[PDB]
Amino acid sequence: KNAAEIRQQFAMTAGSPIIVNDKLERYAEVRTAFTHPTSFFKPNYKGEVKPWFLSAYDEKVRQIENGENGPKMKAKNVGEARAGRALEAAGWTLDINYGNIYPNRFFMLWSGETMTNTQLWAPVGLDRRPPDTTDPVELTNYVKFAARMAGADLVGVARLNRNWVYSEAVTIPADVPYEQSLHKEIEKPIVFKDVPLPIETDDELIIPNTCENVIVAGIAMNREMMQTAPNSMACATTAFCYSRMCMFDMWLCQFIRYMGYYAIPSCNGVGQSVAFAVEAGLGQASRMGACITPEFGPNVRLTKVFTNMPLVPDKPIDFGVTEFCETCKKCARECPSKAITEGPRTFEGRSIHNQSGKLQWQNDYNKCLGYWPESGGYCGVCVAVCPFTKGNIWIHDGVEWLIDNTRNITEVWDGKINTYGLDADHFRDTVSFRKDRV
Amino acid sequence: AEKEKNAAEIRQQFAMTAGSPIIVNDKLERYAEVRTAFTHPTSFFKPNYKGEVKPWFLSAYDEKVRQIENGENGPKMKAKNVGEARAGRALEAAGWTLDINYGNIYPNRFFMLWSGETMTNTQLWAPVGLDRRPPDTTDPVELTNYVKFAARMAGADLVGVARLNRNWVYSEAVTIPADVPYEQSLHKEIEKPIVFKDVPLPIETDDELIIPNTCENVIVAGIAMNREMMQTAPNSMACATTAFCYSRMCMFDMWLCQFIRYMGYYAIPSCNGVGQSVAFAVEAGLGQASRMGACITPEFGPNVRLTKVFTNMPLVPDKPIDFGVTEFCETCKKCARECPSKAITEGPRTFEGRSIHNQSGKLQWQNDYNKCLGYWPESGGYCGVCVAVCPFTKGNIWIHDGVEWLIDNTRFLDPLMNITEVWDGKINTYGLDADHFRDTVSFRKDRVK
Ligand code: SF4
Ligand code: SF4
Ligand code: SF4
Ligand code: SF4
Repeated sequence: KNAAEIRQQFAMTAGSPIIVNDKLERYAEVRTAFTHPTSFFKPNYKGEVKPWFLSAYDEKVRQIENGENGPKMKAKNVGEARAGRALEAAGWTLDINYGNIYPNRFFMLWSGETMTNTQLWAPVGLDRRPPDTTDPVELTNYVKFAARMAGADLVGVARLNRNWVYSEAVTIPADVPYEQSLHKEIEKPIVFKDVPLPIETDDELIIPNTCENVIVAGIAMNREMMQTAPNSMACATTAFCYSRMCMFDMWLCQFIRYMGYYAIPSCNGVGQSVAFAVEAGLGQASRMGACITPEFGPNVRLTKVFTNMPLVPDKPIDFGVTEFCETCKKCARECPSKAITEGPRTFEGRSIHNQSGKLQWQNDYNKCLGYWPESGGYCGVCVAVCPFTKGNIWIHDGVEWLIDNTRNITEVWDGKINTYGLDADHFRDTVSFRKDRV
Repeated sequence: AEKEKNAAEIRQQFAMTAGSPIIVNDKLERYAEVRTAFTHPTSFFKPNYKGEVKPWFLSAYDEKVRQIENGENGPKMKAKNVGEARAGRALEAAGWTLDINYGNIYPNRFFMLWSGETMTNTQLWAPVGLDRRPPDTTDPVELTNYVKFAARMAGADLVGVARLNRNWVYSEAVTIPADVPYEQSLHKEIEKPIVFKDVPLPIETDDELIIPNTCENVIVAGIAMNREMMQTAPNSMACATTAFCYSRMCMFDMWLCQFIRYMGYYAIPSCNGVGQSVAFAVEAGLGQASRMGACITPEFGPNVRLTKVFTNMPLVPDKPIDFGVTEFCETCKKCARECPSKAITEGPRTFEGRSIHNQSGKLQWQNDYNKCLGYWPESGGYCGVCVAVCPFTKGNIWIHDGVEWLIDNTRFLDPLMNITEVWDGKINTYGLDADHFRDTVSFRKDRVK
């Protein structure tokens, strides 16, 4: 089992793998099921219509009171039910409003100037000193090393494709306090202009034309916990990884700034992570819609940082995911809301929530979100059942690597765990030396 | 055949019976935090390389800047080029992103809030009421398993529980007034007593930081640093693994406190504040005190950072461990010989503090920590040479003789009988090492008995 060998073997020639037509336009973030007016409101189990996450809260409370870890899933006792939800809620500590999407707010600042760390370090002047390194080869090695220090299990670099950057972001006015944020979300254009630094005006989020590159990180979720989907421990590994995303973005942006460049964090905001991840060679797009990686399958979170730092783009990877998803359809059969299509890929979105103009499996994401208040979590059954999520799907026939075609919650709490939920049985797969960084 | 290393076995073999291992006598009094070398007026000021007397960290900054300009990664250590020198300091600086003023010591300020109520996460989750609902679990056995599982999720490589020994809680904390903005914080530090009272929840008044008498337990976490980077001490990459682990500590405290709160209990974070981490770690069984003064663990030696959380959550205390560190430190003295400031004693343990920076009244090796801090502006970093040269920091110390585990004495022979390569070499997530990561795997049996 050698991940470096595997990635080398399945490396493509250069060029975005995403097939597009002339109808493709940048996508307004408000259109996602989380935020759009058509999908935002959902009934709770009492028949009261609320913001989807508030109705999901009502189900978490009902489950705790009834000693359940998920829908129709009895916990060992009320204590266990409570612990799962306590772990879930805690995981989100370093995340704003489920995904950190508002750009240049809270943790996602587009400049480091006001950060306590930057202020403390100001006399050294690292963020003001011109770069001492402009060589993209050395920079790629440096920033990838920093990325691993910052908590990425996978890291890749692509040229920034503006097609995947949201046309308009969901955000809040800059002087609105957190307690009012959910009630004062607004739309705001993201535009590219000839300016020296990322800047936000009253009217626009402005990314410089010099913002050449995107650095994409994979943040691995815990297999045992995700396999409890749609129950509470799947929610907990999801949540902890969002806080890991946030710390990754801040750490890496600060490193890049202290190297003499600018850096834009994003977590779930600014653009479509799956498209960037595919273009940066982390994995391939799949039927369920996720980026499937050789190391973790789809059981990995994504975040990304945009920068003018000169870098060497990674090659896209083709290890046969498209052909496997063609015949598999297991996520689609197991999906509790029938959100995932069993049909062929097309360029035409199923609803407002899809971006038309790119060849993909088109899924109904309102159907997906509808299951979240019903189950009181973030589901994840598709991730859990995907063959690529299983530990070792990789075999070697003596010449090369190939996919092996052949492929409760109390026990999780009482079972194997390790730091950040990583697994020492597999952790060697993400070891890195210079040769695999650049 | 070679027996595969079993860290759980090793800890079981060397487990002690219950009781604080730290030997004390009647001169022992709680220690005022302002006495540490970082904060005390006698030690706080250090000359820079031009002889200008400044706050120690400002003089160290001057040296970092000088090194970058001169293409160096440390004192008299030439870098590959200026770009490499720059990169090491950029990585170091970035590492500190989630840490306030080198340690997060001010209690109930910034990240170290003693209540979760104002946190954005708590506000978002308020409708579920997890922080208001009485505990559904009071069994200390189940709580210990739950909270240790949460601790591993929250980034701890080691976790242990002890009853809170107030002897190691600072008598007065270093902090700032609540109305003082971050940019003035380093100018406006004050002392505030930490007191124990019959109150329901941790609370701060104008005059006191008040910990409830019900605050029974301390949870101690070990946060592993990176071996390859620390072995570059006193140069910049050792500074970088130090820095990143401080931000990991902060994340750990906030994550774990929120879990404990959402379980229906209260929780006090601390990072480098509130009390003496080495003493708590020893009492919680993470490892043993050592000549250099650090807690030496079987897994990482001293090359591991510590943080701690205080709580009324019922828990099962862990047993202390004795794997012979004291007897090795008695005869080894490598850290003392290699220390660039001669801060570490080569003499025996005593109950008498060397200077104001030591807490008298506990049996320990007494080191001169003003001498230690003095080397930091000189070298432009946080040194760490003692951690780097300690044989317990090597990954290779444990052997099995067919009957039991033991320490390989050959690793202590004296004499034994670069930074570019680190940047170009092995790394993995959070700087953890997959060659050793199995050592911190955990099942219920090793979380609670
Ligand atoms: S379950 Fe099957 S069809 Fe769905 S994403 Fe995984 S491999 Fe593709
Ligand atoms: S998360 Fe659940 S409901 Fe949503 S697509 Fe996956 S399986 Fe279906
Ligand atoms: S170097 Fe030797 S004396 Fe110093 S702490 Fe390590 S084992 Fe003890
Ligand atoms: S950090 Fe350096 S100066 Fe301080 S005690 Fe250790 S070796 Fe000596």
